Amino acid sequence: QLYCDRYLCDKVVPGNRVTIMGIYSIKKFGLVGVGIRSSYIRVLGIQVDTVSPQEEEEFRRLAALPNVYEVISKSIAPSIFGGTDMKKAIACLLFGGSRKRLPDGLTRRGDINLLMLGDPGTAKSQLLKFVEKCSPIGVYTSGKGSSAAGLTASVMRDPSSRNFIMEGGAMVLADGGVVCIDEFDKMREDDRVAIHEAMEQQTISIAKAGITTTLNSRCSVLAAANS
Amino acid sequence: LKDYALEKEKVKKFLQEFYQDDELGKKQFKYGNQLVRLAHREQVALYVDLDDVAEDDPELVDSICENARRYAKLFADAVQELLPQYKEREVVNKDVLDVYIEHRLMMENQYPAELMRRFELYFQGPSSNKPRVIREVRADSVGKLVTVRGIVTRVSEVKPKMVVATYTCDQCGAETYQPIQSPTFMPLIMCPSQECQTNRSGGRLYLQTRGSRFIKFQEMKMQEHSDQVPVGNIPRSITVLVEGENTRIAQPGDHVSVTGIFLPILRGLLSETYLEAHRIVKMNKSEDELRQIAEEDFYEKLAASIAPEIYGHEDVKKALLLLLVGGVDQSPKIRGNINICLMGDPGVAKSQLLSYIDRLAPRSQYTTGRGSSGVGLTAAVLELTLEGGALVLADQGVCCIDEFDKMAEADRTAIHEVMEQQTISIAKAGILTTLNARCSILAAANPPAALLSRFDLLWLIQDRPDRDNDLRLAQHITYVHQHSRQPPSQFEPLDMKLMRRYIAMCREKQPMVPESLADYITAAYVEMRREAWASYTSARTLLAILRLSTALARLRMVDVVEKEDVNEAIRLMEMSKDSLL
Amino acid sequence: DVELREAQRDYLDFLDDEEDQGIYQSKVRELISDNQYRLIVNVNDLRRKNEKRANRLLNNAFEELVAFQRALKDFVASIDATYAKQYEEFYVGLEGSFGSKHVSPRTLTSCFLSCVVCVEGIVTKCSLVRPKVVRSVHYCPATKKTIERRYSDLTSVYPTKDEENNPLETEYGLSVYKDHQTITIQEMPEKAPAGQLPRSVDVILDDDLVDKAKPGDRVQVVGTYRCLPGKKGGYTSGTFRTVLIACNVKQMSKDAQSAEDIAKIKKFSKTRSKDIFDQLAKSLAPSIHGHDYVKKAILCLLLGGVERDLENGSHIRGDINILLIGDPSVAKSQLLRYVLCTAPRAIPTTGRGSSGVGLTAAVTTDQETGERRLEAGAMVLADRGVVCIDEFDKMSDMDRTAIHEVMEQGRVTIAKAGIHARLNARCSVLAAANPVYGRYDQYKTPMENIGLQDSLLSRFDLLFIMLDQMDPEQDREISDHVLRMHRYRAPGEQDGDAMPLQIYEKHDNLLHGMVSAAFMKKYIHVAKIIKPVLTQESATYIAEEYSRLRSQDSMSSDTARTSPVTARTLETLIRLATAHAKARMSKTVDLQDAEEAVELVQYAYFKKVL
DNA sequence: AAAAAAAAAAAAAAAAAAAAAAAAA
DNA sequence: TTTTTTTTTTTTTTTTTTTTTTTTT
Ligand SMILES: Nc1ncnc2c1ncn2[C@@H]1O[C@H](COP(=O)(O)OP(=O)(O)O)[C@@H](O)[C@H]1O
Ligand SMILES: Nc1ncnc2c1ncn2[C@@H]1O[C@H](COP(=O)(O)OP(=O)(O)O)[C@@H](O)[C@H]1O
Ligand SMILES: Nc1ncnc2c1ncn2[C@@H]1O[C@H](COP(=O)(O)OP(=O)(O)O)[C@@H](O)[C@H]1O
Ligand SMILES: [Mg+2]
Ligand SMILES: [Mg+2]
Ligand SMILES: [Mg+2]
Ligand SMILES: [Zn+2]
Repeated sequence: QLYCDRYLCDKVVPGNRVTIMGIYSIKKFGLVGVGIRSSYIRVLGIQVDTVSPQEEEEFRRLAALPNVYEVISKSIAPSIFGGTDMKKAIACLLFGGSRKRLPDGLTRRGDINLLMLGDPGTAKSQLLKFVEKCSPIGVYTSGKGSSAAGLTASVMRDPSSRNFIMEGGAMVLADGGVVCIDEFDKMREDDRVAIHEAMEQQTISIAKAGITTTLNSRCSVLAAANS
Repeated sequence: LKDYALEKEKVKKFLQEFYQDDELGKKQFKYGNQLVRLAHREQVALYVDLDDVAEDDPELVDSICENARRYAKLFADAVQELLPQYKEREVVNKDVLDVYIEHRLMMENQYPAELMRRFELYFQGPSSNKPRVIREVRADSVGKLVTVRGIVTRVSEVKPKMVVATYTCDQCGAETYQPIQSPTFMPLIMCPSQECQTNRSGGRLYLQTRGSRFIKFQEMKMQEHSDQVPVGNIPRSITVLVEGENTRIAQPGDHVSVTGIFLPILRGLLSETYLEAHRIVKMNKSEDELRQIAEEDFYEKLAASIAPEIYGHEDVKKALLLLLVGGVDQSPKIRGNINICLMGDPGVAKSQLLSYIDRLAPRSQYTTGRGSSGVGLTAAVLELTLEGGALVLADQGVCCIDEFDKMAEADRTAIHEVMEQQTISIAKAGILTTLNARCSILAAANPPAALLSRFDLLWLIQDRPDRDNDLRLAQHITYVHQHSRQPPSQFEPLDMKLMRRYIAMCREKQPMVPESLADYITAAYVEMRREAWASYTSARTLLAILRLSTALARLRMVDVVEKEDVNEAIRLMEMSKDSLL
Repeated sequence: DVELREAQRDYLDFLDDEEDQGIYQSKVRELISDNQYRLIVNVNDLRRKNEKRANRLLNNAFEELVAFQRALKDFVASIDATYAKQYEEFYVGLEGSFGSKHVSPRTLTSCFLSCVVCVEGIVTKCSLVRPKVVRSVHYCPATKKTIERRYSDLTSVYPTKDEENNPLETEYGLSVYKDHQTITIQEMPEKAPAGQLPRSVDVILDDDLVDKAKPGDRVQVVGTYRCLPGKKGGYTSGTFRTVLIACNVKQMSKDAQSAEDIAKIKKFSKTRSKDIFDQLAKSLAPSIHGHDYVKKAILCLLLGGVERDLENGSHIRGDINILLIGDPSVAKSQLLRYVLCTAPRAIPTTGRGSSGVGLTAAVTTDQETGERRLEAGAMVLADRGVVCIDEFDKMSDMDRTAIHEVMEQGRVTIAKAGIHARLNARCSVLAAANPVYGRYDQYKTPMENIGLQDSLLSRFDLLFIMLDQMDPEQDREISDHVLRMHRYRAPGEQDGDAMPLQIYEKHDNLLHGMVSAAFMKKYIHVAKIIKPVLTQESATYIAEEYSRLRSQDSMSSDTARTSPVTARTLETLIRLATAHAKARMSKTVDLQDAEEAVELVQYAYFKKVL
């Protein structure tokens, strides 16, 4: 049990891989196990395991290159052979368009959605893995979500605490980034409808017995599939 | 600043010298007679109608409504002081507690007043006091006399609440008395009898229920009418603690206006609230000349008065009229209810008639589709008590079921029992009972032997297009939107309040089927048998004839059914079946 | 106390607003005239007039608020002592721009204790309202003595025996209570990080605020953040329980609700009393192109007809239900999104994102009192509002049949064995649909292009088929509109950067090659209150039109009904006519409204089959 | 279209950890 | 007066049943 303090609170969130330097201490509360005092760590130092102006100018000069598009195209899946057009398209998807909100308030999504149908021999799941490893914010998942990590967000009310717990699927977690859906043709009906709404509006609308809400899922979908 | 001896004098003056001419221009000293009846133990509740007080003392009524419990106690004590000078004879010892009271008085540190009252008093809210919505009854009205309207959602069972506990000592023989105001009380362990105090004895005294005082007690939760809930909110529920002669007056689902006191129960000093009921009135459908009733066309007039804004459907309304009246139960046990199912195409005003019956029938429930399903119809276990569903709340009433076809399969099975057995046999895990649901089912659905064989009448409605028929309906509907009142006709339709009395007046008129009509009815029945055979008619159809024929007999208020009713009853069968074809 | 006296003097001087624009003097006149005893003060005014006072108020909320309230009571006494004597205390609410205090329950750290905080959050808990006593009065029958005891706000002993042990009977009526409630507010799921659980905070509401916010509503609470103590005890843990003692609760739905604007509306209505409806409808969704009839119909949904309540308590809905079946990419979802953005109390939803008890209301057990409690569902929340149901077809049929009652009579009847209720749901449903087979087969009747049964199609008063016809001229026009929209950039505010994660508007050439959304909102809101009455000639015209519509002759060969024509259709006409009347502030449904609604219905109810 | 199997809701029961009050000496 | 054992309350979890939903013939 870790105990944080003034500025150590909320420096970590559950799931982080952390290194803690603290004071091994027991509770001191007005004093078959006899004389056992539950022990805890007094957190003093936290390290969570896993842009400078020079880099900004580096990016500026990188963009200015006449063949910046070519170097980016050949710089995404060098190990994978061929498919130059597909690599160019994936670069375009990574950079995405521009989100537009008209004066009336309507929004035009600026995130590109790409699909790849092919025989199971081509390196397309490898391509999705690279994309999720390269996009600033990115998540890999299968058609039926992932392992104990749903695809789309869900809302449930804690019967005891009666809160509105939002269990985030791949879409909401990947907000502002990329979701790489392998086996995109094997979704479940609820998820099929959810993505149907999300890919266009960029929002997942969920209304449960407790409340209605519209989670913001501004994710670029990169889907792989077989015939 | 606010004396109470003067208040006692004023209330005694009011009670002694107030009068009215209610009974045929006869000044009769309204409350003097009530006091006399109280002194003779022939009346237990004295309702002090504050309208009477305001007639001659507005400031006293203002103070009473501005402070409730104090003036309730003052009126109780004033009635107690007035009782001795109004008693005229000797009571016959109505109950055991009166015998105990007399023995205590004869054997007579004082007897608490509440131990010797045997008479309750309650205020009827002044007419000037508009009834207040439950949601708006807040801290500013704590202890005031407020009247609130609602729907009784759940009323607990009558139980004995002790007002004055009576203990007897094992040494001195004297009685110890303890008034009760808190929900819980500390029983006295030693006797404070002056004899034992002088003797310095153990004084361990034992509580006696023989001498103690018990009062009826019931707890209910009442909701807000759907018409008064805020736009984005849900109805709010308030607790009411009825006692004495205010118990067994309201059942679940009863629309009730209750005038009581908004008092908190002590638990900063945060405190819950409730209403201490003083006057309970059943409103609207729950509410509790002859020349027109004797008319030949009176049968048509009630029919034409059922949802007048619904044009046409002359025959259907006449059939629903019988459902409200219902047949007559015979116990040689055959039910006397009538079940009518309105099946038709969309937008033929099926639901409106179903909704209209709900606002007219005395006891009714309108459940739509799967919104109120499962335990919504039958009962459930909720100490663990048993709460009934729409059927139970609709027992001996009319349960208006809409979209019966799209109902849960289990619910349809439950109804099957009700429309034949008029009971609900549950053998679930936590439930094992046999409810009583003698309710008439009015089903609405859209397009069946599984359903035809059960309902006595299966009326089929088809709005087949027609140039002139549609035009008349459009004139009718557009008129309603233009004036909010059904189009004028030769006769003014009867108001719902008036209709309920008429229908109720016809219920307690059990008629009899003469031997003379047996040959006619048997002759009629056999023909009905062949038509379905030639072209479903079973023994049920004959019963449907008898129940319908009796229903007409009640409308004419003749204790003997006549051949005209059979013809009219069959005529409805003809149209009902002809609707299918 | 020199400091407290200075604070009160400064606050009173501020409230003494006659030399200045007279805003807060007018506000005090308002609060006294309408009989309320709480004032709302914009913090921006304090910052503009006295930065020291504003900073002190925000950083030390309790004593500063006490001084401000005392100054308020003194000022109201000066303006009127009769009213000021009625109320023991005059309270204050705050609002405006809270620089660093404006936070969420997540960001609410202990650093803000004893400060003023303007939090925004989703209400999770609303406890029952309880009367908390503040002043008790006890009467002794024996001694004839009435004793008053005060109870200061220490957020305890209740006398029962007189000095010589004479029982005291509390005087409930003469006792003074203030209604009090506790709510639990939560950070909006939209702004909460997607990973961790929601973070919440308590709020304590005194009188004038006990029921200002209902469960499941997005609210803004301005108040003081302090620590609660434990009960009396020799030992204590350094832990403290913190709550937000609210000084003001506001609904974030500012869209839910000046003489200049009213005059503008009046002049706009009177100028051209013929084509205001068309001008509005054309301006309804500027970003979208085409679909004039659909935009007209939606404009009727926003206005809605008029509800009729007969003498028998009968109900005839005055709201308009619209269905839009469309081929892919025809802007139906965009129109739903616009309706959400504009129409007040516009509840969104999707096909399978709201199953059964979620779409409509529900019933559960409190689980604490063991008492049954209702649950405001997706649509009961949308009372007197719009419900935008996208992907309508994919809904399970059970959900669909769970909407007929609310769609038709606008009330949801839910009853379990313990409890029963008929919640008010007077909402207009706007549904979007993708016809069976994905795309619309024009060589098939609209009946078989729609998998919905006849009854539900009857429920919807208007059913619009929006085909993806590619007529090269029409495609050119649509592409021009779209590309012009995609090129638009905000005026001046933007210069080539990216988006972070008046009666008539100015005429841009990139958006026009219309009326302001705010002006349209105001005009629609004011018009919605009008209650026109059908005219005799209009009634006859509508009756004849309905008679022909039912008649077979009204449909030629190879043209099929998009939905059955029944009694509801007639009402639709009226409602639509009524709607068209409200657009013109008519107060009387003349013939023009009737014939416009008639042509709209005729266009909607018949489709040509190739 | 209807039945069989699965999943989720919901309600009741248990653990339990900690703070406060009443009874005992 | 001061301790102590109980009392509660306040969360949380767990288990059974029922009901609701999904898949197959
Ligand atoms: N063009 C290619 N260049 C490099 N490796 C390839 C190429 N095509 C296939 N592979 C290899 O073949 C394997 C199959 O690729 P994978 O993406 O798993 O196929 P799928 O997406 O159908 O599952 C991968 O491990 C990949 O390394
Ligand atoms: N015969 C009729 N007379 C008057 N109004 C009618 C008639 N038939 C239908 N209506 C109108 O149609 C509307 C909806 O009717 P509804 O009861 O929902 O039809 P159903 O339930 O049979 O589908 C109601 O507002 C009602 O006024
Ligand atoms: N007639 C039109 N005018 C303007 N934009 C259009 C039109 N038709 C399609 N669009 C564009 O195409 C996109 C499709 O919108 P959407 O309604 O979400 O798809 P669908 O109609 O299949 O639900 C929108 O972003 C919209 O900008
Ligand atoms: Mg693969
Ligand atoms: Mg119906
Ligand atoms: Mg869409
Ligand atoms: Zn004794």
